[PDB]
Amino acid sequence: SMTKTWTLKKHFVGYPTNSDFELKTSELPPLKNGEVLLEALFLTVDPYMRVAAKRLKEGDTMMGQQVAKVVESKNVALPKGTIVLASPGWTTHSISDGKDLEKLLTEWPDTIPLSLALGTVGMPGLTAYFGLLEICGVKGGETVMVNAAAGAVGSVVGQIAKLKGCKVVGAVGSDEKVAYLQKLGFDVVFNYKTVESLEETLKKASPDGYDCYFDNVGGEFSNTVIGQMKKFGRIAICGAISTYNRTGPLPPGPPPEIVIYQELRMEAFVVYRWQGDARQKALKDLLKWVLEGKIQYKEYIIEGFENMPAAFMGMLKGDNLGKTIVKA
Amino acid sequence: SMTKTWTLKKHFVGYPTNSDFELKTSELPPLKNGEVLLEALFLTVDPYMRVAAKRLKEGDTMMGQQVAKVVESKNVALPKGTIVLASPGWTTHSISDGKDLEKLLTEWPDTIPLSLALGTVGMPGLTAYFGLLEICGVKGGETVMVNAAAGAVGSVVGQIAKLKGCKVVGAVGSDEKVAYLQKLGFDVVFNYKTVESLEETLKKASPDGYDCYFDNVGGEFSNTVIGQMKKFGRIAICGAISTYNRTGPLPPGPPPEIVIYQELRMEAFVVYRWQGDARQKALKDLLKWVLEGKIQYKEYIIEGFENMPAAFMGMLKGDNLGKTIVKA
Repeated sequence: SMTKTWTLKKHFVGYPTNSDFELKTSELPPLKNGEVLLEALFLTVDPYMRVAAKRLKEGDTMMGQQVAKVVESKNVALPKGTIVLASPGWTTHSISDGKDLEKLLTEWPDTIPLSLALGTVGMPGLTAYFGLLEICGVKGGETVMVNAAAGAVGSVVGQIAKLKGCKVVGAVGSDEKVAYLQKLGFDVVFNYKTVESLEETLKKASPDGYDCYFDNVGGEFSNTVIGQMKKFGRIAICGAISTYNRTGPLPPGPPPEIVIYQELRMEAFVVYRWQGDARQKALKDLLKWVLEGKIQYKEYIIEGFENMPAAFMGMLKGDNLGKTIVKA
Repeated sequence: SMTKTWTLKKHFVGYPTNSDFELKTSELPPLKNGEVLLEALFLTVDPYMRVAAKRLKEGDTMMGQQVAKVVESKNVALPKGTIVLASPGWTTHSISDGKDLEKLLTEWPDTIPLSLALGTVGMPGLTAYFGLLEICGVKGGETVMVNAAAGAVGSVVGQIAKLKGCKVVGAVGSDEKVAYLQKLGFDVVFNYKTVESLEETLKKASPDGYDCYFDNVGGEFSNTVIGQMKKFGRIAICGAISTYNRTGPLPPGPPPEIVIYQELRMEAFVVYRWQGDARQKALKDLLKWVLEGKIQYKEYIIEGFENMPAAFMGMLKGDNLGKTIVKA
């Protein structure tokens, strides 16, 4: 089959632009025994791609995950029709020998979109699950501050927090995202771009401070939040998207005198640390919570593979309510 | 009784200067029942005073600890002659009701200087004890990076690490301090002020990276050290002295992408968290290790109460080998 592929023509400077991407067509080689041919059904764009793209050489395929269907098979375990998760990058077709492939949960129902395996019941949901439950170690009754709270990770973080008996304070980048999270049952939601004083807004959202901080943004926003952590407060360091598209130098680090006096524990993590029984258990919990109504989901489906860079840039700018997904 | 007292005349701007301090004489009231009159024998000056002094109002007494002798007693538990640790600030005499007082270890011998209870077998030694053994959680075989390594805290950290079976790499601020730490048994010691590249020196000191980082300095030094932490490395955040006397804005924070990829655990602490049985047990371990020779000690005794500001400023600027102590 003929395949389409998005490649990094020029390393990003600040935010990506259309000129930074280049579409290339290629013919795929024939299948050898044991291999399968995968047709992409849904591809994801995620903030981490902005950082990962710096490690690429110009001309390389952009990295990313997809839900795909086996359309040609010489592997009996993966017959035609099998749905899998694969990470060949931003490409419409690929060949795999089956080792780097994951099948969906065997209990996956036909009533939830297949693309949820890239969002709330996929990598972002697992990031929220372990970052909140093990790094922050929330145990109930605490107050959690989560930013980028309408994103793929943040929205799952807040909903798990509510389901564990927590107060949740969410910061988002648009008025539409404020309304969306209020429907979900977030205690406080505010638009960090428009508030008069971020420090006063956080103080009013939790005058006694915050037990936990699920941090996706970093930068100066996290310096202000660190000034309102309770003593022995815990910060889960997940991402720093406010810094990824920076053109200048990094902002000042968190004020060390506040950090010491409050004796904060700040641990970073990557979702891929958890595997095996622990990972399967978390995925099942995510699916159960979705079907019970305890976790709601929202998607922003963009049609057309060659619109993928536009989907990535819009996601980077906070312009899309719900998980940005490209339908092939 | 008459007392002398050093007070903060003007909040420090950068490093302190002489005009920021003011000496005042006053007469103390008579003792009420249950109270004692304490005469200072040894007073300590410590880096934390630079930060703590910012919370004072002008005219307040400078904070600090001292070894003192009861010269008048209406308190049955604390008769005349009793030696105690007390924290009335930079004063030659004070009155206490006994509740904020600490008694010496009953196993404290007369063969070691009394002033050691303010240094290696006092608060700085306890800071090293808990920061290294519980925050970093060293278990033997690890490689520890310690800065301000010839100071009261840093020097104890390295020596405890050696007796626990660890490699220690110490950074100090003077050539005289380099010889001192090699005599104590540090694996690598270097003068961070004079090396051509801090990054290259740390790499040659430990090509495998560092399991633990006992951080007293903060700032850019810690950004470089963070770039050489092993995966899941632990940082004990004790102080940031490179920042206490800062006049401009804070330097850039550690690169969040390195922090996340390495999944570092960075926890701050204050020595006063540990009290009761735990504190006395650690003190007994410090005294025992001192008496066994496993922990060596050095003091820089400055005579005269009226020299306390000069002793404090010299300590802040790195001009003193060993624990700075003022003999009244």
